[PDB]
Amino acid sequence: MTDQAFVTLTTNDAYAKGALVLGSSLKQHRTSRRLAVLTTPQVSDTMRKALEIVFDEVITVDILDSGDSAHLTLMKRPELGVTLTKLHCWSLTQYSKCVFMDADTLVLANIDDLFEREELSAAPDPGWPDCFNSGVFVYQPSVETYNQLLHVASEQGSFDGGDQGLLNTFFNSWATTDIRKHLPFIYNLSSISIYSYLPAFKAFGANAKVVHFLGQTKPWNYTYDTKTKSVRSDPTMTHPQFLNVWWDIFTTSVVPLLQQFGLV
Amino acid sequence: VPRGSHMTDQAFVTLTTNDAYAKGALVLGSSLKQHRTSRRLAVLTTPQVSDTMRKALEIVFDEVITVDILDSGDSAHLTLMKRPELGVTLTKLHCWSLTQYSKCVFMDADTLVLANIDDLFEREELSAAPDPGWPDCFNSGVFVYQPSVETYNQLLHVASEQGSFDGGDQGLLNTFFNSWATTDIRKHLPFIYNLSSISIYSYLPAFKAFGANAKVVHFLGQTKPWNYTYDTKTKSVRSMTHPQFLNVWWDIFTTSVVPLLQQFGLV
Repeated sequence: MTDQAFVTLTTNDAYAKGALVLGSSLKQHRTSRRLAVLTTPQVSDTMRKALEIVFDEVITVDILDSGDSAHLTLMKRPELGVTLTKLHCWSLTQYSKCVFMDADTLVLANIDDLFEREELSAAPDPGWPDCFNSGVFVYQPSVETYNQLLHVASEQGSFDGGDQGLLNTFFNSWATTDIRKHLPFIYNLSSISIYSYLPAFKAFGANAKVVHFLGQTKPWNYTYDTKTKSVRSDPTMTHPQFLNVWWDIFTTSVVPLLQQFGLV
Repeated sequence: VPRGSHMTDQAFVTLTTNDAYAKGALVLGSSLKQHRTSRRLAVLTTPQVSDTMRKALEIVFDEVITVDILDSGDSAHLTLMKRPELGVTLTKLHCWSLTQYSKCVFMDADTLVLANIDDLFEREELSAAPDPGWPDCFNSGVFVYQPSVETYNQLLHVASEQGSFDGGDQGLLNTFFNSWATTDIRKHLPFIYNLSSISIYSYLPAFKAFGANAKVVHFLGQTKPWNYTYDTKTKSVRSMTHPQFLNVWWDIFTTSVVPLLQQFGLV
């Protein structure tokens, strides 16, 4: 379709890269939907033009601007900057339904079938499995839902200072209702469970469809030996296995593009 | 004594592979009673549990079934032969052979009840909570089931054919009841019935947010409660949720178990 898309957020040039790899992986796996990305003033004009190459739409969001819907809220709760910025994904009404994906995720296979789910379908969080991990979720853009969330943010904020805490306080029926809204863990694999319940990973990690590099060091901070074709830190574990797929894509599909803007 | 209806067809089953866990079994049951459960308390024991300790169990628990898979006559035996690493696993599965019950809630000895959980009996065959590791597998630490010799033989076969993907019972029980993750949300016990003592510090915020309601604690991981050192005077263990819990465990072990234990041997 063209009224259905993948939305991601890029708060700056660092993540901007993850955004580039994300989209690239999405394309590489032949998605038929659109690729939109929300950017903030913090992303360099140059980098921003590279995004325009990979993504179909490049919406700019600046909650610091007094004119922005979220602004007044940011005032009340300053710690929710990135959170309110991400929520703008709900304001992209030019789409009927979208699948949001943080820039620190990676697609390992076609996931277009996620568009079969309805408002707030996400996978569980390895931490407290009765909360969904806001790293990958399917939603219906709606200005109301947007204002809805905004209010909640203002009234009670995030129980964890992030968007996952807000999004979970709002869509608080996910854990106990409609199993169809429970995305399989492999649509969002957290790169800790791939070594935490290691056996489980060795068992089903193979099917992994989306990887979520959450935690301390993001993929773009590892060091990649282009010659040996792997990262620093043999490795028959989940994570590297993945970190290498990320770098293969960054090197093969992004760098070139980046170099042309003299960004690399 | 107002003693409300006593379910004698539904019970809480736990396993004690030896004297160490035997203590956890004692604390478990005790917490269960302390929180006024109306069901029965059964416990499966193996030859490894001392005759003495075994008699203490008979004080706290209603039934004390003895399971010895090494015995050539035991149903599991032939399977243990095929897969030796599944000893404890096949021993725990015997919980399904306790047909004197219509429905039971199983709980590993390294768990602790912080509140009445008798309402777990409202669920059906294989309801459990998710595992903090790979949340699409249920943590076999606390689950509700219907004893059935068939279901038992069912599992036994699976064990023999493909074994456990993680060498434990949770791997087998998840390979069998493999519909849990994507079917019947009513069979998804809330994390607070099977809380793991890592998420209480792992997604620390989340704990600080809902850990308060915690109904059952699951001391999984390296050091079991019975291996910590408790200062009876200061009333706490050696080196906030977690200790918070380890202390409740020790308060119960000291207040309700020790006495019972002391009056025999090994105080």
